[PDB]
Amino acid sequence: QVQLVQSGAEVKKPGASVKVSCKASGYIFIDYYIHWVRQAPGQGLEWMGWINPNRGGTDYAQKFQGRVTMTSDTSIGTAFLELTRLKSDDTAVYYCARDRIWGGNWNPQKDDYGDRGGDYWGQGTLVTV
Amino acid sequence: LFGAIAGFLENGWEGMVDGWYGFRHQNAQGTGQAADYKSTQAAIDQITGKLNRLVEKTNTEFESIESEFSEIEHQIGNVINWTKDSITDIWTYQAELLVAMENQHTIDMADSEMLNLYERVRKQLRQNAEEDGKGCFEIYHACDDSCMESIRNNTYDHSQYREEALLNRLNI
Amino acid sequence: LFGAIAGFLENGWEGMVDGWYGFRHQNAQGTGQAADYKSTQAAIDQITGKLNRLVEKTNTEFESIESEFSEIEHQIGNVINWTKDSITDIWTYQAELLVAMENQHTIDMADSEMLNLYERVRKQLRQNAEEDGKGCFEIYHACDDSCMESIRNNTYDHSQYREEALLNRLNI
Amino acid sequence: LFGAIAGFLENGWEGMVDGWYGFRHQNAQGTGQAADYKSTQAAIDQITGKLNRLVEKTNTEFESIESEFSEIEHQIGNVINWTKDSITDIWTYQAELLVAMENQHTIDMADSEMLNLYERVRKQLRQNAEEDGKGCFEIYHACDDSCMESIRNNTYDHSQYREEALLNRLNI
Amino acid sequence: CESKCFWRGGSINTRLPFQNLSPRTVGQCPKYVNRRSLMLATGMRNVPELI
Amino acid sequence: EIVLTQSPGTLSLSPGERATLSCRASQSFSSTYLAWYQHKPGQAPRLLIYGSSRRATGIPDRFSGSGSGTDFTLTISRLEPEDFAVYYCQQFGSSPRTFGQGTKLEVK
Amino acid sequence: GLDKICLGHHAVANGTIVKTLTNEQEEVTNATETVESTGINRLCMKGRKHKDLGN
Amino acid sequence: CHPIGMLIGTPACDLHLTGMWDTLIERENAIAYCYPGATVNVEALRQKIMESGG
Ligand SMILES: *[C@@H]1O[C@H](CO)[C@@H](O[C@@H]2O[C@H](CO)[C@@H](O[C@@H]3O[C@H](CO)[C@@H](O)[C@H](O)[C@@H]3O)[C@H](O)[C@H]2NC(C)=O)[C@H](O)[C@H]1NC(C)=O
Ligand SMILES: *[C@@H]1O[C@H](CO)[C@@H](O[C@@H]2O[C@H](CO)[C@@H](O[C@@H]3O[C@H](CO)[C@@H](O)[C@H](O)[C@@H]3O)[C@H](O)[C@H]2NC(C)=O)[C@H](O)[C@H]1NC(C)=O
Ligand SMILES: *[C@@H]1O[C@H](CO)[C@@H](O[C@@H]2O[C@H](CO)[C@@H](O[C@@H]3O[C@H](CO)[C@@H](O)[C@H](O)[C@@H]3O)[C@H](O)[C@H]2NC(C)=O)[C@H](O)[C@H]1NC(C)=O
Ligand SMILES: *[C@@H]1O[C@H](CO)[C@@H](O[C@@H]2O[C@H](CO)[C@@H](O)[C@H](O)[C@H]2NC(C)=O)[C@H](O)[C@H]1NC(C)=O
Ligand SMILES: *[C@@H]1O[C@H](CO)[C@@H](O[C@@H]2O[C@H](CO)[C@@H](O)[C@H](O)[C@H]2NC(C)=O)[C@H](O)[C@H]1NC(C)=O
Ligand SMILES: *[C@@H]1O[C@H](CO)[C@@H](O)[C@H](O)[C@H]1NC(C)=O
Ligand SMILES: *[C@@H]1O[C@H](CO)[C@@H](O)[C@H](O)[C@H]1NC(C)=O
Ligand SMILES: *[C@@H]1O[C@H](CO)[C@@H](O)[C@H](O)[C@H]1NC(C)=O
Repeated sequence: QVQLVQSGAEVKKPGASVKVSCKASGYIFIDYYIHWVRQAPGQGLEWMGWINPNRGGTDYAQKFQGRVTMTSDTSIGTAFLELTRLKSDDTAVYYCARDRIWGGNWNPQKDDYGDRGGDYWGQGTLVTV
Repeated sequence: LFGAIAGFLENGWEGMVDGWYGFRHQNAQGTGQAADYKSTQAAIDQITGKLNRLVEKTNTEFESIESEFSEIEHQIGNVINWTKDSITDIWTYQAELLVAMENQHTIDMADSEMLNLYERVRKQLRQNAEEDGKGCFEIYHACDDSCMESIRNNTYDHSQYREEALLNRLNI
Repeated sequence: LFGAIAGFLENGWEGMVDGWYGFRHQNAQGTGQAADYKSTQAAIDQITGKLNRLVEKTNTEFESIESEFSEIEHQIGNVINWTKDSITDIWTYQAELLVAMENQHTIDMADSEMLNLYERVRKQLRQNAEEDGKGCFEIYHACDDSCMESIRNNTYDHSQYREEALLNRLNI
Repeated sequence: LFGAIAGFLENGWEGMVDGWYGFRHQNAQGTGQAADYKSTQAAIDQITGKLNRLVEKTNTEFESIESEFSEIEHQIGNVINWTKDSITDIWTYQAELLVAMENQHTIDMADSEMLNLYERVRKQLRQNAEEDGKGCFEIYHACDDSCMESIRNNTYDHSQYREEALLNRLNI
Repeated sequence: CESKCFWRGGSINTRLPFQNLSPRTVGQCPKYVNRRSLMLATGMRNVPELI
Repeated sequence: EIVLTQSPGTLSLSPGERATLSCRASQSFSSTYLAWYQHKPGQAPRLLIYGSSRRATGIPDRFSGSGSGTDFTLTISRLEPEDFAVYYCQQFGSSPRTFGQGTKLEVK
Repeated sequence: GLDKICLGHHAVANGTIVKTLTNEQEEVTNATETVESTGINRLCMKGRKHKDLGN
Repeated sequence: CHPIGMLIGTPACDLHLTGMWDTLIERENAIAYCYPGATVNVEALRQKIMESGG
């Protein structure tokens, strides 16, 4: 059965950087995109980006452009999110959700497939700044 | 490991959540998947209804020939339930060897329905493809998602690609 | 509409009278037809004899165990009645399923005999023909009724036509 | 007469004693033979065990219901061995028609397991061979016993021979 | 509650072809089979993916 | 950048009634580009509907939704004690993919 | 214009319906009955040394 | 009360001697004879009663 697990909580001062890790098991890690969603206390859900583990393509929202970074290591089956230049507004709970379709486009920015959505969402980690 | 695709004759697809048979591909734009709703709908129709064909439909009511609360004569009691044990033996034998023949046919049939679709695609592309031996065809021209849907859709007019393909197949 | 000589994989031929399997053709002289009397005769021989294969051939004479004009005791009459109705329920069930397993095989058997002949013609022409996908082959040279009879007759020597075919098949 | 290595679709090999299926070849060095120990080991496993699946495994102990040394009443004697003859008739009919359905399947199955191996070799060689129609392939390059073992072994990399093969197939 | 078959311990109503409760019944019961379970295939042959 | 707005208000109801939530967008896109999630405190969200018209795996039948063009709606035929949570609307029409404001639900 | 040679099997305007393992309304070009329902209202007794008791 | 009691009118079966039905149900340990006795061919009679409709 599928299951996504990740690291524990962390605390970091302003101006530092963090690296959350989201490991998966029970399926073939290469397929399926990987979402990344956060939720600041009392705020709704924000969408950060997603990555294509097959070739490392990534796509980020304009709000995080130039600050966020994504990586994937198939040999270990872990998807990483690295965040730099931390501000006091970066305190939230970061998730990681696998998609539900097999497809891909080598550049998720130009994908146009049909019914898809996050599935097997992980558990989330608290980063405090 | 990285990449690589395979079809039947290598293993079954574990990501097929919708449909029995289907396709996969890989080109300059990206990978994908889709099921073949026609063939998978025929097989499911045939197979799932076999339970109702096993039920007897000539119902004959049966009465009691012995008493559950009072004794029966020994001479006739033996004959009464020497037949019963010899009739229960026929039904038990007739069921094991009759379901097994239905299980056997289902396995064989469903596998033939798959080799019929593979040979339907083979004759559709004609001289523009070669089989690599793992259940896929290697297209010798560059065709986009509008071509892949055509191959699934049974609308592939091969005549317009032959010139570009045979140049690559025979290496000028 | 006009033309078209589509074969099997499209529909059965309604103008066939003198056999089960056969051929059709079309060339510069005209259209035509002829049945295949070898494969046709094999299948008819097997299929038609299955009725006698079902008749019991271990005949055992049976007597009467109850009177059709007098009366029988109630105690024993019930036991006789129970056995008869329980034995009639086995033959009825056994016959329905047994025949269904002979209808099932006949349909599959006869349909393989057609795909065995199609593969026999395919490997006979070799590199001088291509399969159009509707159940028949497109000859890439001009050859007449003496040729068409040869293909049916299994006397087609492909070696003499290869030179003038590959020139047209690959478009020089 | 001399030569000729015709395969299946012409007759069975009488000098093949070490297995069910196998190969033969002929080249500039000699002639030879060898068996395909994989396919023959699977088929032998399935068929030889069908005897034990015919045995009833719900053993129920029976008893005597009529004396072998003393008389019985006529009224009940007829009923006793009117049932025995009617039960012996079901088993005799069931056995004949149940074995025939296993003889029929064994013949069909084992002949399909052979057409699967022929098509496994076909797709292995790709564009470096043409079937002559007697069950075997004509290699269009000169390859020695180290190649013949490769074709059996499933280690045949077609890519390195293609250049020198299509030169001969199309006759420059 | 409705049924078409009966046995000393209660009633039997179902759509499966065979039954294994008791041999002695009255009515139009399913035929008695002396086996605990008898499975019937409904899908295809399973051959999982390589790791 | 497509932006989505949801029917405002906590929409407090009593158990056993019928609720209705709506999700509206700035510009039209195909009905297949939508999904519905249910978020309970202290847990990761859960996928309820994908494509706006088909239920997720193992989802109870009482959840259903429909809509086309500009308007998309989710309907809970009957409300049970164990489904009072925040519901979200996400669109897959064009990058970036964005979440709605979120609609709360509370007992009366 | 190009040559051709095509293969097929015969059919009929209308056939009969028979039952098989996977279907219940299967159609075929030709079929035969298997159950007898007609008898002779006389007591055919050729070649048997019979006795009619009578009354 | 035993079915045979219906034709003999034993006290234990007094309530329902006559009647029509479609499915007769017989319990266990039913009373048939008050004053001790026996019936000849009793089994062939109990079967005859249990088939009737009233
Ligand atoms: C017809 O079949 C029935 C059932 O198979 C036979 O009656 C069975 O007789 C055996 C003894 O031969 C009984 O076993 C004993 O029963 C009690 C259980 O409390 C006890 O004395 C022993 O521990 C032992 O198990 C068995 O109960 C009895 N079955 C029934 C249902 O009454 C019968 O013998 C067969 N035909 C004839 C002519 O006997
Ligand atoms: C054993 O089986 C035979 C045959 O199934 C039973 O005989 C049948 O008995 C029924 C009554 O229980 C007869 O039905 C009635 O017959 C006459 C017809 O004029 C009339 O009273 C009613 O309209 C009704 O049809 C039925 O005819 C009779 N069958 C034959 C062939 O004679 C028999 O009762 C069973 N049991 C025993 C203990 O013999
Ligand atoms: C139950 O079946 C048995 C066997 O089928 C029947 O008894 C058989 O009766 C025949 C005559 O009808 C006997 O044949 C004669 O036996 C002796 C052999 O020395 C001799 O008189 C004749 O040459 C002739 O063969 C036969 O032996 C006898 N079988 C046995 C095993 O005793 C029986 O009639 C059937 N049921 C009833 C109710 O009779
Ligand atoms: C013909 O078939 C029989 C039955 O399978 C073969 O005899 C069996 O041989 C196996 C081992 O190969 C033994 O385990 C079985 O016990 C044998 N069966 C019996 C009934 O004796 C027999 O060897 C085959 N003949 C040839 C020439 O191969
Ligand atoms: C159609 O079915 C009938 C009935 O089964 C076939 O009749 C048999 O024909 C064969 C071949 O000539 C004879 O040997 C049999 O004796 C016939 N059987 C009976 C019962 O008459 C008939 O051949 C089938 N085909 C056609 C074209 O009618
Ligand atoms: C798909 O097949 C249908 C049915 O023939 C046809 O109408 C439609 O145009 C096809 N689509 C494509 C893209 O070929
Ligand atoms: C037809 O085949 C027969 C049998 O082999 C042969 O004798 C005859 O010459 C053939 N006829 C033609 C026209 O090829
Ligand atoms: C035969 O096959 C085995 C198993 O793959 C392989 O190890 C061996 O090298 C092969 N031998 C030859 C001569 O190709």
